[PDB]
Amino acid sequence: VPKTSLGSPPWPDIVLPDPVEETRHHAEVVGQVNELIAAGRYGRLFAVVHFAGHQWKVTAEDLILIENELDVACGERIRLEKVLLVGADNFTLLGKPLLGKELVRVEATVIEKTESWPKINMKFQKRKNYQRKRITVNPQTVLRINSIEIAPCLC
Amino acid sequence: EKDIIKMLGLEKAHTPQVHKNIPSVNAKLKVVKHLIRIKPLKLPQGLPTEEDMANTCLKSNGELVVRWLLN
Amino acid sequence: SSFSKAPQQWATFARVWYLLDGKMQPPGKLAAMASVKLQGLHKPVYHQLSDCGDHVVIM
Amino acid sequence: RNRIPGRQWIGKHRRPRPVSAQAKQNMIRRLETEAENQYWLSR
Amino acid sequence: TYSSLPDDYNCKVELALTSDGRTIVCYHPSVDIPYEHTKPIPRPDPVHNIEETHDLVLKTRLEEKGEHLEQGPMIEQLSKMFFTTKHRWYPRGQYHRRRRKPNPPKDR
Amino acid sequence: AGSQWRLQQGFAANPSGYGPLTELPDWSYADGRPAPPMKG
Amino acid sequence: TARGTASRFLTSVLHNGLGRYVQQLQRLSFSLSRDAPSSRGAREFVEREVTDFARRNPGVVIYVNPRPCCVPRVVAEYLNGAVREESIHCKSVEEIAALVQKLADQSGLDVIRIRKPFHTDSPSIQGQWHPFTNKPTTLGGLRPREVQ
Amino acid sequence: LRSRVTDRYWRVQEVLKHARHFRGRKNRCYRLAVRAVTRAFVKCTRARRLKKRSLRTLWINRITAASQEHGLKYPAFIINLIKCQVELNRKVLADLAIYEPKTFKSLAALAKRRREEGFAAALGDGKEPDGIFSRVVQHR
Amino acid sequence: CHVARNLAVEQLALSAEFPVPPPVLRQTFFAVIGALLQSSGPERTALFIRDFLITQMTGKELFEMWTITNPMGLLVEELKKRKISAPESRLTRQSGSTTALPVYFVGLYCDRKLIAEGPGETVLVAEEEAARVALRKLFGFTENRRPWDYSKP
Ligand SMILES: [Mg+2]
Ligand SMILES: [Mg+2]
Ligand SMILES: [Mg+2]
Ligand SMILES: [Mg+2]
Repeated sequence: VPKTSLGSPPWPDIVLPDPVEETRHHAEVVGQVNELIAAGRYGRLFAVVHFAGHQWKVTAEDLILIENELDVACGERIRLEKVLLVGADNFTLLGKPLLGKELVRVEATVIEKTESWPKINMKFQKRKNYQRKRITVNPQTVLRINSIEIAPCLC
Repeated sequence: EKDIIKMLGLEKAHTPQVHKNIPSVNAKLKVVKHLIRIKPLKLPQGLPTEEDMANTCLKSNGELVVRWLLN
Repeated sequence: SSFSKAPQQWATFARVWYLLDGKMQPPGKLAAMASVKLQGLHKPVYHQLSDCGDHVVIM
Repeated sequence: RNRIPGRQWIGKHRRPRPVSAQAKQNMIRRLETEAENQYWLSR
Repeated sequence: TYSSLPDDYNCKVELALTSDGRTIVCYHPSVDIPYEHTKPIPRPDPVHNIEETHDLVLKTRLEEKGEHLEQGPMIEQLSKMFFTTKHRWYPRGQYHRRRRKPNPPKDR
Repeated sequence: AGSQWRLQQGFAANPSGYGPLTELPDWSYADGRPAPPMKG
Repeated sequence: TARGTASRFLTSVLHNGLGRYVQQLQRLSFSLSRDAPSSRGAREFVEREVTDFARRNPGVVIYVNPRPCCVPRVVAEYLNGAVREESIHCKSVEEIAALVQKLADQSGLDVIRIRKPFHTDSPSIQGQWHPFTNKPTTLGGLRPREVQ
Repeated sequence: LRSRVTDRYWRVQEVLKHARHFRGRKNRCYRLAVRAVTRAFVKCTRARRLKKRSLRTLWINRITAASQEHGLKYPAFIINLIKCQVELNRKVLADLAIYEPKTFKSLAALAKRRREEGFAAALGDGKEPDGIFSRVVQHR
Repeated sequence: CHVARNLAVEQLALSAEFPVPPPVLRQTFFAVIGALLQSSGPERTALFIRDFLITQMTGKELFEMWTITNPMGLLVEELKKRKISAPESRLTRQSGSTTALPVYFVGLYCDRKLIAEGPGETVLVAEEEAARVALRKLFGFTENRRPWDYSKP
């Protein structure tokens, strides 16, 4: 076997773990994370959550602004279930592409139903005397996210 | 070609439309065949009944799933 | 992870000196990474309105 | 120094702008799509 | 002991899959810089302005350092010291300093 | 991106297209009664 | 225009809604007339909906003033100290009810451009990026060309 | 019946209230103000359209920076994160990249593992080996 | 005074000199607290205090109200109470020493183990910040700490 600059591919050779040993190692890591989530050694959780067509990185005690009107009264508390990601300093749970409803419960109180600042939309075309000016006032909803809770069920 | 695309119900782009396999439709699709994509409609669960009209789904490989997101 | 505001900002926007050897090297492939490190396009905190940018010493 | 006579994309002498491989693969993809279409229009 | 990325920096990442199949978990604690990869604190403290004759004059000699320099030499000195161009350090007009916001918004 | 891989795996080209991220109702009440549905 | 007007961050004052929700609207004062035809919607709003609005919201104070005025107004004052004028001149009763509900559901801050659609305190969970958070250490902490 | 406009002060003031911050005679002269306010509003709408593209380009630059910091390219990182059925947009991916170094390192490790798994499955030339991260999860 | 002003205690307060001088405003607010104490149970007043005063530290860190000036010495005393003998400052990471913007990272080592690391412009400021990080991790005030429990028991 001669040594040629293109005879060997120009990337290092990759080796892979055996599937059954990967399964046992995955079970061990899942059991360790389950032991941690049962002992409650997590400090403060963050979560990437899908809501109203957008994805937000959301930590507890915080605020989000939603650009569309919701049919929820002020001061009502609601639960989000589309949590794509949850995590803390030691661990991180990914969804495929979503997490289970029995895994994580995340909860927000509606603060404010308001209207946006008046936005200006004007189109002008040159030397054809076309000007259109309009004012957009968008209903908005300010939400305060309160708690991120993880149940210790995990397979 | 504009007129045939109009009468085939293909005004909005990237939206599927179901049509017959008959030569009358096929002649128009032959005329505008360079502007469109044609797939067969596959029915793995068969034709939907009147109880399941609202619960159908159209998977983009070309199939009509009768029961979508049960329970 | 728990720092005060001014040293946290100083650590985030710290300027870094890089070293680069130019012996038997093409100037374009040298200048690609030299341009990247002079932008600070290797920083996830990069913004064009910020003063982020790192020093590069080429020998 | 060197000029295109007249407008670039009109005249007897035009810009010598060549074909690209991205345009080539786009053309083969469009041909494969229409070949599938004219197969499905056959029977 | 397998990892796609090296564990020399940041977190010691351990990836895993839930046996049901819809969840990817990962355990990532910090890696700490050990004692051997560090250097001791540089200790520098020397007072050469102290005089045996008069310490009250010696302390004033340490406060006797002052210098005045013109605008242009000051700008090139600042540019050489701070690794910026000379065009930033020149002042600005009344119209530019008046349109600066007196109370800018602040977050956090 | 990666619409082609989703096309071989059977998903839509767009992740917004008919996925479990899409037909689930993104909010619900904390006590557990269902939310009113989406106009879209 | 963002460069023309002022801007504020997204802020909830007194950290509202965190421990409990407090309706930050304090009072409404309607100034209307019994005689003017432009005060018709205000008069019908006073006849039907004001008592039911008072039952639904026990935390607000509603004053009604029939005075010889031409333009009917409503003034809303909040817990923040903010005062907001609104003209209820020549509107239908459902328009008046929608306007009062929109004033009730607001927090009371100044309606200008919001810089960012989120607010967070302590966003630096599990660290923050600095240029040394991913660079491995050299044995002895050595510089690339420093010899020991 | 002679009729004249009396509120012309408010007519010119509704234009001049948007032009107080201009330079030159455009903040005072009404003839020059109207053309300046019109172009300002048109540029406001067009830059509002371009704001999403500019912020998306900024997010792609930030993800490219924080992924090349781990030695993995941006397109490989994106497609191998999608191949694990993790659908995080580039805004929140840049957000994890800035504020979340261990989690972004875990995501880059997942993308590198998926890339090596896909390369191994390509060089295998067989359907029988299916990897631990190459399995496809259906909806339930 | 900020809580009382935003709750408009000054609007309901009866006093001369309208801006309600801040000891008088504090007196009126704690009079409202005492009125709530004689009105309802002590647990209700505890919930009100938790709702309207503990919510004021959101985003705040320990050392801008504690204002200690010697973190090194107090860390030594706290390590003596925890029975760890001596911390050692070691320069871990640095970028620039002759430039106008020096950056130093100083770590704290007890029995050759890393407990804290801090940034600074100067080595002394980085050492003080490392002591602040060590004291914060010892006392449990961190960025990583548990958020406050706002619930109904
Ligand atoms: Mg020509
Ligand atoms: Mg020409
Ligand atoms: Mg629509
Ligand atoms: Mg759009």
